[PDB]
Amino acid sequence: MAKCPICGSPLKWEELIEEMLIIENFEEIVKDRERFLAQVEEFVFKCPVCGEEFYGKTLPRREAEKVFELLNDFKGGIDWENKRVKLK
Ligand SMILES: [Zn+2]
Repeated sequence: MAKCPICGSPLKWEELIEEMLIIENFEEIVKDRERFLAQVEEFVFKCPVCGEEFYGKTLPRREAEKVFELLNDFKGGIDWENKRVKLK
């Protein structure tokens, strides 16, 4: 689970992958954990609760280990044609 550093409202990790699955380079980033964690810290995200932008470099050190879990737990409930992402 992700939290906003401006308002402090709950965010889902399944919504971030589903909204960012519109890029063709994403199929190459999903195979390497070192490129996915470095891209989240360098890129900024928008909050639908407050409206202000938050960076992946200002997030906690325990949530960064949760990103390794989506990359490692591949094949099962992830479809490219139907655009469905599952997190365990
Ligand atoms: Zn917010």
